[PDB]
Amino acid sequence: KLIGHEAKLLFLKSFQFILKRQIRWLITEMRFPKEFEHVAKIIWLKILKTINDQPQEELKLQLHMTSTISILYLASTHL
RNA sequence: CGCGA
DNA sequence: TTGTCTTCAACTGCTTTCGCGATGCATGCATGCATGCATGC
Repeated sequence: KLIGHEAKLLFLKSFQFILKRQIRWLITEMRFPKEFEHVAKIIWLKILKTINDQPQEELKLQLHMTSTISILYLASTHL
């Protein structure tokens, strides 16, 4: 039934999806700027590209909820 | 062994 | 000693025409709750 060994993709897709879900709720409900999004695509882009420049079935991934919040804060603070 | 002459 | 018709008595066959109409016992999957094992971060 469920994917094997390269559900790394679905993992990063529920993760990415859940993040964008949170941004929808913070521009909408917390009256953030539209710019935040592009700031966030950049930071999560940077680290997505870094885990996909260390991507291997010998996998060492640690995307936690803490990572979501961490890139929101990270991006907010640049802004 | 139940239904019809 | 012996012949056999004598007698009672153990087996054994059928019955007016058509339509409407298996039991028990072992094996294992099923259900549910609680420990363990595998995936991921």
